[PDB]
Amino acid sequence: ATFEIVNRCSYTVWAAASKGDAALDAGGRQLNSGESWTINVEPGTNGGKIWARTDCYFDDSGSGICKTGDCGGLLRCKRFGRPPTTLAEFSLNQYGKDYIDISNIKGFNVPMDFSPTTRGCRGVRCAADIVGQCPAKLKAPGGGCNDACTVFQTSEYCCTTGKCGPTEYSRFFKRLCPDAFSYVLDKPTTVTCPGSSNYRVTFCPT
Repeated sequence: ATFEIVNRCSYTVWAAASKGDAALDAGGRQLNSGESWTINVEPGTNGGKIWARTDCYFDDSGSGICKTGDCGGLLRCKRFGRPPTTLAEFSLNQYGKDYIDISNIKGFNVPMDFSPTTRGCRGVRCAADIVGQCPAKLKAPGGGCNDACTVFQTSEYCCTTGKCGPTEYSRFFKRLCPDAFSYVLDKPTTVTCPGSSNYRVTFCPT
């Protein structure tokens, strides 16, 4: 499957793509404002994520640090990134269908649109100013708006027991971005697409 990753932000981002135990394609790349990066993701990939990292420094060997979404200090991510990270999430070719969503369960750093470029389903978007409106206790100094599980580490926010409800913090993310997951047991906002669709992830779509 082809993913085109487009940075429409006015600032540089470092895109990342991983399935948690391995890079997808090259795993990461710098995207200046306006740049597009096309990756290929193997059919059947389950649990892939794409995200943006902000304020990164890397040396000539690809090793460094980012203020949001850092994946163990590597330019080419093999593991998932440190919150806060707005997440584009996907599982491909699962019994004939692709499943896509955007999640704020690990916080929010950059606004995002995640849309098919082939026919047969709709896209999803979270483009509200979540960082600007972020509650004081969730603001991350490096930038971004953390989720409450990252900040407070309770069974309720992290849904550790498999039972949890919405909270004052999850309802904030949900009020600004109804089409993104706001906590682990949120009513799903997953979109079902035809198997083997292609997609575009756009940072700062507005």
